[PDB]
Amino acid sequence: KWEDWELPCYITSFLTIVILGVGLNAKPDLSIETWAHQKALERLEME
Amino acid sequence: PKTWHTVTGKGLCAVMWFWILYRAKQDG
Amino acid sequence: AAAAAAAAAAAAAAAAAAAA
Amino acid sequence: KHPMLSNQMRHALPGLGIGVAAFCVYLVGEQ
Amino acid sequence: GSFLDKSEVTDRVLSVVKNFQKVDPSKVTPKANFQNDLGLDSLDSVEVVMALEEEFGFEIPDNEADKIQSIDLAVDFIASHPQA
Amino acid sequence: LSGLILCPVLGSIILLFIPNSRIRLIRLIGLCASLITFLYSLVLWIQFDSSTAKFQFVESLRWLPYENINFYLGIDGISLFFVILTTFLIPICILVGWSGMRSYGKEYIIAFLICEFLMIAVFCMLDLLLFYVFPESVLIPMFIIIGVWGSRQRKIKAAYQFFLYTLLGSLFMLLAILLILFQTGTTDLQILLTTEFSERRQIFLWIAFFASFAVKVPMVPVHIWLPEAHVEAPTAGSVILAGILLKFGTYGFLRFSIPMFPEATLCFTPFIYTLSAIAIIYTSLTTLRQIDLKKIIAYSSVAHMNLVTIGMFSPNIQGIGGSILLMLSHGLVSSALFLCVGVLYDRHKTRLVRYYGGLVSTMPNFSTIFFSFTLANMSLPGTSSFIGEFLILVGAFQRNSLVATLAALGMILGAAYSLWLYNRVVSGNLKPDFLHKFSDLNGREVFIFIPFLVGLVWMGVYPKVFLDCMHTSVSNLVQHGK
Amino acid sequence: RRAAQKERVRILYRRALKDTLNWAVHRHIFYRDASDLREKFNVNQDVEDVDRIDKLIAHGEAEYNK
Amino acid sequence: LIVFLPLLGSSVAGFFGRFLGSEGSAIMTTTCVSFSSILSLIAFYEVALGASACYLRIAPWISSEMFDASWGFLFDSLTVVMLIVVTSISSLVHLYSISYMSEDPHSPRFMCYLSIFTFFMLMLVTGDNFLQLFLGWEGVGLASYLLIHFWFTRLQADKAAIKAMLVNRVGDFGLALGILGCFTLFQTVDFSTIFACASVPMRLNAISLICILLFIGAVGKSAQIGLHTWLPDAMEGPTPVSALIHAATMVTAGVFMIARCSPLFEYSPTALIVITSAGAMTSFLAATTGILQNDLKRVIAYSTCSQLGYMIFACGISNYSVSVFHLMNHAFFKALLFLSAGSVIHAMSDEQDMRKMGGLASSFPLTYAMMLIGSLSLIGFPFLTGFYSKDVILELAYTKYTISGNFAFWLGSVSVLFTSYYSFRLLFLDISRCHDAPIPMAIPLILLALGSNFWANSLLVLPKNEILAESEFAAPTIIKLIPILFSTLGAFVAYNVNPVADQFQRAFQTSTFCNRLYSFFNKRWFFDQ
Amino acid sequence: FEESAPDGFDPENPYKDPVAMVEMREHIVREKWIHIEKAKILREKVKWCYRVEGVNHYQKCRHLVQQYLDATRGVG
Amino acid sequence: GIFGIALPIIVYKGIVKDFHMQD
Amino acid sequence: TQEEMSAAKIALGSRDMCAHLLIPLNKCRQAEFYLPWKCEDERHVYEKCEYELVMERMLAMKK
Repeated sequence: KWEDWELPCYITSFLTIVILGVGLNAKPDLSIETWAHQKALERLEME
Repeated sequence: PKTWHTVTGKGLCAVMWFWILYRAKQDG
Repeated sequence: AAAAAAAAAAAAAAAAAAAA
Repeated sequence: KHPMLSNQMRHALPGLGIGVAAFCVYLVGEQ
Repeated sequence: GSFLDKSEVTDRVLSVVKNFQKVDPSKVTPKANFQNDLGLDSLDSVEVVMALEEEFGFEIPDNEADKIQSIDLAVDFIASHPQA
Repeated sequence: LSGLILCPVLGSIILLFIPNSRIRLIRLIGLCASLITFLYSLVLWIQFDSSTAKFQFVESLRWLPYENINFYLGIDGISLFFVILTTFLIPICILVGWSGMRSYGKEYIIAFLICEFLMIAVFCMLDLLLFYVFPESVLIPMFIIIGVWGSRQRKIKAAYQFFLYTLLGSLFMLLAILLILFQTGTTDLQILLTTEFSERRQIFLWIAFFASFAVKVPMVPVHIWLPEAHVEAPTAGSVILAGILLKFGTYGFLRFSIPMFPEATLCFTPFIYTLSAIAIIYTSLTTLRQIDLKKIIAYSSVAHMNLVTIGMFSPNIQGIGGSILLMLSHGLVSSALFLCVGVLYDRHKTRLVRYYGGLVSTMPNFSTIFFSFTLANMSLPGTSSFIGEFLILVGAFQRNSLVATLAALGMILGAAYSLWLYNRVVSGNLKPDFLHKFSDLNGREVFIFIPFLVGLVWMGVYPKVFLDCMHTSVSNLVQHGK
Repeated sequence: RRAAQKERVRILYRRALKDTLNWAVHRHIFYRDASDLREKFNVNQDVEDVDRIDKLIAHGEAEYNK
Repeated sequence: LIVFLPLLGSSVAGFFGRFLGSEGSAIMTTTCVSFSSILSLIAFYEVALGASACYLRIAPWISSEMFDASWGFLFDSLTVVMLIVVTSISSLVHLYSISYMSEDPHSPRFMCYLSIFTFFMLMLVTGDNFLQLFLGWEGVGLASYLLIHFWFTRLQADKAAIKAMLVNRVGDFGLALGILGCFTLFQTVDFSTIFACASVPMRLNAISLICILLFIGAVGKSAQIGLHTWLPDAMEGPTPVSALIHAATMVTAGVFMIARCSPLFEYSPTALIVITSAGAMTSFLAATTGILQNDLKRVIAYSTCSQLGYMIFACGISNYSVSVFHLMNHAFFKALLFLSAGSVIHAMSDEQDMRKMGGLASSFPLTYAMMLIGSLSLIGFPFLTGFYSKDVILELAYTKYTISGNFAFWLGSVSVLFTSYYSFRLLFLDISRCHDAPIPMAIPLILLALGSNFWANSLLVLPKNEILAESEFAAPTIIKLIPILFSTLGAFVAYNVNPVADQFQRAFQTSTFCNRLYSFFNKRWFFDQ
Repeated sequence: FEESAPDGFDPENPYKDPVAMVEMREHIVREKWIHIEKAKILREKVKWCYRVEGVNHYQKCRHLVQQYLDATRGVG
Repeated sequence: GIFGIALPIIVYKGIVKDFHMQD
Repeated sequence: TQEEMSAAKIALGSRDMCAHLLIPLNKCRQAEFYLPWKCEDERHVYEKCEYELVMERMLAMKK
């Protein structure tokens, strides 16, 4: 954990781990379940 | 067990006898 | 992680209100 | 060591005599 | 407690020789073996063994029982054994 | 995808102009190129829409004008995270090689021959002719990875009759691919989906694909190449083999068997059922006979992969989800165990297995992590492999649960010998003759372990982000199988 | 080996005592029976022959089976 | 978050214990050498004991597609009950460990595994639908294994424990096949109306085979006589460890499933009779072949076998609530005497002599003295047991005879003879201190002796459901007197110096001495070889 | 997440229109998930019935739960 | 025995076929 | 007494047996913290009604 003592140059890999951490959900939605709870919910409105 | 604690710790098993007495009262 | 367990307890109160 | 083996019957119940007396005192109180 | 030094194991060898079933308290010594002056056979050897077993050692293998042949070997057993 | 697709090839070729005896630069920059291709794989994941039968990021380039058998590149559903796992794992091989000198094992050569994303190609390649070229093509990179830096246990070789059969099976699939290609001009996978074949010929074509596949898949009559290929494989050659080269056969079945030949698949369901079942039974009992650790993990991998087969059969969305997620969990778990056994080799420099003893003294953190992954290779419920295998199981959804009853033995013996071998390895203060050389794990070592454990737990507690991004595609596949 | 088997012949005295005492509290009963098994293995081996001593060791093993 | 507390404790003690130091809670790190302990798990854990019934809702778990997210539990007549029982047990075992630990440097990792055991048992006792239940169910099998070999003193012990754990595994697959068939038939997770679903409708007698597969699972996770995974091994591991497995993951977790699935055994009476048959046979045979076992530690398990066969029979006789309360109280009592065993084994750790019939029952501690209380109030006397949880359902077994017609089993389905016999077989059969039960060890025994009515009276809080109409019954009331005398025989007979009938030692008529079950009923019960 | 129920023009014999044949697959599977999620919504509503009763917690909805189940047929 | 499992495996296949004949 | 007994009590209990007096019993058992000393009189009256119930049902067991 010595950023200045990069004896094998792990800084690339650690920054990659940080970018994966910021690899958020992005809230894409756009799913078959997300679209289900709208279309089949209209179907529920049909009741 | 501490000797002072041991004297009052047992309770003399009197509470167990009360349970037997209440169970006997329920019987018959 | 005692105080970290307290942070998880804050998250736990959040999730409980989410159940409440 | 040797006294504990000899008084095992006495120590089978921690206060058998005192407990019976306490139980009798409780009865003479309930009545 | 106290640690098991050499004289600590000599005390255990003495507790072993304390088995005066058919041996003399004087003819059973740290050096005066039961077969030496007290008179021992497989019966008497296993007798001193079954006496000292609970008292001293408890880490003696069943194949080398008679290998002791003395109370100094019993002091050695109570000296090296993992139990004390 | 258009530009961010060719990161490993560009990196490899532009590094080929850097011989650079002083290794530091080639290691650093190859690792950075790998990590950025993995970053673009992951942003391609984020780019995904779990709502279309179409493929997510389609691209092409004319390859032969007539009938246009071109590089059709789709990443829908399964391929999405197959290429993700590929990238996920390639920096792992690049990172298991920060060895100081790495001289005879010339570092740039292994960099250039692991940084070939023909696995990415095949998983995105969506016209089964060029798709055919790639799994068979990756054999040239695999062979050089397997022995050039691979441990030499024998005169390096593979069973010659078995190898001839393995490649013959691969080329038998090629005849089937051509028969479909000229059957109706159908170049690519979308139109090979649309088209309809003769039931009399669908079965022949299915088994013809199945030859090569069930060689790539380790089914009971032909699976011996995994143990012999691994015990000689290098530390990073096994990580790739288990990781991807086994996924090849199951993904091949998934794309070019089930939605290709629905009637033939319907007809051969019991065939693959029994095949994979008896394969799991055999590879569960075998590690009794095998004492070799690499063979042990390879046979556990055979077991898991034939579970993937016993699940891919189904029109059960849960069925094929369990299939592909057992694939992901397997590319995680068996590769993590191969990482483990490679560390265990090197730190001990011994290739007997009875010699790994007193591990809790030498490398106890390795004991912890080795359990953290052997619970997975037996699929501790809670791990990713559990979600995978149990959706494999419930794959008896519209079924009548007679092959789950053979998966019974297949998995109970598997978990049993998993625990037995984890014991046998870490058991006792069995003092070895290593001259008080403890070999505690490296910070980079626990690093390269980090991502597998992270993926494993993140799946095992939250498989949504992987079952989602998949359901639309698999369900489309199923309805075409309906 | 008829008399050099001390470590061997005298070996299962404690074993007979214990497997005997393993039925009850067996303080008095098994203690007296342990002294008795001592006397039994002591009065034995009075023969000077390998075959008879072998029969005697067979009798001892049969006893230690009980 | 109310359930995941021991999981958190385990996750922090798993790594921070060996890198944190003196205090390790939040500050004072490695001021001295670590000496870290369970202190974190205890300070975080002891709160959950305050569980009291008020509506609580659900929370996400593995959101598989066919399955559901938002897992947990909603309040009924068993949720908080099992919760408080299991957290009491786990606190018990944790304090008893920190007593019995601190000498074996695998202690931190051990107690970690202990809390992971507790957490898997939780995920069982807190799963809304049986999929989380199967998660926790193979979790507790793996946890029983991880807890078996902590002491690890002998290796061939594990070389047998592997073939043992084969049975843990096959039971977990019994459960897996069961739940697979459920979702093939049920299509759902919710336990309320699945009774209505499957109550109306391979072999095509499926649903009954489903319930019996669930039973096979509940037994294959257990360790009683022929499904015993843990008997021949578990005592080399710490005493509270065997307490945990035998109490919780042997039976309690096995039957909490079938109780959450109580309507699922309701809808098939064929299933119910198949449970009752195997339960009564297991109790009968465990208690019966439980004759002349010689040890100082394992006899508690030698009791547990029958003491739980009777109870699984109770579950199978449609008195699921009765068996549940029986199991809470039996966990209590058997844990008290497990801790008594641990106290006397710590005594063996302080000296290596058997005492002269006065010290085999007490070294003169009052803190440990409650072993007599635990045992005798367990044995099946009308103190709080006997007619309670055993003999009323045996009065039902009288009617079970009236139905089936075999006047052998339910006449002697009470095993107070055998239980009392081997109880005393344990009670009987270098100077050390008069203070041999440490305080951090004994405080648990104190509070659990304290632990010994609105559940024992079940026809009050849940009175007269549809088919849950049982208890007093059209019964002859003679069982209110008869088995008390079997109890009294088993009580006084053992007061002799020789409880065994003479000439039992050598076999009868001098046939082969292998045909006796000694080599049989210790290693997988070896019934049909 | 914006699709259309019509599948263009597909006759029963699907070889003719590969465009329309793929579209029937991609949106009839959308209808498949329509009724699958309808069964799932009715299952959450079965849990809702159970939540509401809490004292019967099997009855007053159980036949309506059979109606729920009728979203699935052919149980044999 | 190995050929036994090989044929009993297709026998379980046939059991699936008998279940298909059940409806 | 069906649509009304559906409340505060499981599915009317027994309709043919007509327990008929669980109106204050459950109120006793649940209104307070259900400590052992809730109510002895309703307890014993329900025990005696269930006692004559057991009588009835044994005499139905007769034939």
